[PDB]
Amino acid sequence: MIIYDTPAGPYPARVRIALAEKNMLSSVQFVRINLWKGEHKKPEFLAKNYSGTVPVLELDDGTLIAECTAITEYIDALDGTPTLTGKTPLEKGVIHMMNKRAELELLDPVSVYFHHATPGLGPEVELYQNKEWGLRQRDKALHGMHYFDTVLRERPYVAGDSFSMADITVIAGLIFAAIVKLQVPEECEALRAWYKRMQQRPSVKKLL
Amino acid sequence: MIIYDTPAGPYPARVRIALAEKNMLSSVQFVRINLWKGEHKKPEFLAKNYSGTVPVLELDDGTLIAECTAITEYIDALDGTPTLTGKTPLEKGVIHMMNKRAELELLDPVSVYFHHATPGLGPEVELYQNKEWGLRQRDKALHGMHYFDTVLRERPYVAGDSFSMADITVIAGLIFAAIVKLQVPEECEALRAWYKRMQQRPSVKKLL
Repeated sequence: MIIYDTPAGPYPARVRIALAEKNMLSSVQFVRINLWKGEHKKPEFLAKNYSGTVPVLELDDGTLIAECTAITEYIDALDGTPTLTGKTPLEKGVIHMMNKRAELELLDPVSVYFHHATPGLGPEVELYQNKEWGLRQRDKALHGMHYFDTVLRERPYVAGDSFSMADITVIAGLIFAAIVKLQVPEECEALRAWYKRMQQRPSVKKLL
Repeated sequence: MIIYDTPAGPYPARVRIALAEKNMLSSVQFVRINLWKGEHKKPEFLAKNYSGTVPVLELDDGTLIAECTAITEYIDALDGTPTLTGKTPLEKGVIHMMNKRAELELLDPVSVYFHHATPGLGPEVELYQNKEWGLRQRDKALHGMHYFDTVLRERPYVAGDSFSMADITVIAGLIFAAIVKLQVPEECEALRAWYKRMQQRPSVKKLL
């Protein structure tokens, strides 16, 4: 298997962490995509991924699977024993809800804030920027932190009693927040305590 | 099972279609959420779904599962024989990629265009609107139509040889496009031919 990404990318982080959680890092050849050069917006890469994002998984027969959720679902199912995406109908439902909610309410908004209300990847890459939209997305992310704090006051991991894809998405959200210096509020003690734990997992600790 | 939605909502459409595809419509009690009154943004509903969107599934024991992808994953897994979300690791990977891409490149942008660059649900509901962002999302949706036309020139359904969750997402995208009169370009003949087929499926034909 081939992964096209950048090592320090918060979105690439979601797949690299899941790969380590599945003991599959060695089954993967990583190919560097040069985000600082806008390689993700050039025709060669767009042929790999219309949406122009990393990471992208390339299977041995040439098959391309893009998007963090799709890649995680693929690799989790490989060994026939899913540990990140859910065994029962309930687990799949709850993990996907929380995973989607982490994307919508924390990760994507931080990303939008990065690309639109800061210099982001620079003026040659960031050809259109909408500051005001970017800034509202920042506030959305902050509210997301408070939401995830209320979850983690009741459950030890984002989707309940076990670690899942959804924890990885929140982890990537906090990694991106740190990049743009969007501070987790002091009062979000459960989110802070959970993150401190997450920071100790081998899959995460390695990546960081 | 209980579904909280509005019958004519394109997002509710994704779950209602999947329910019909699974022969489960009768297992469901639908409760009307009054979008025109901003009921989705009031505290009672927000307690059901922080993100403030329909549909939401309520299980008999009170469990709440929100978000179209999560609900579809739950109901598809119920009878133990998944027909919408994939059996093999490849199928799950490809269906989730195309499903996410339909959200990102077609459905969500149409929705953003609706709520931000038209009157949407009205001034009392649409408290903040960013026209310019809404209009760029319209163009993004149009490009999405051209992307999905290129897919459907090579495969009979969005994720390949069989109908999936990803076709339902594109269907909901085209339903929403029709609501805001965003025209599918004449030249998108494969997208048009596929939709015309989709329009004949019992699950869809019923809904419409």
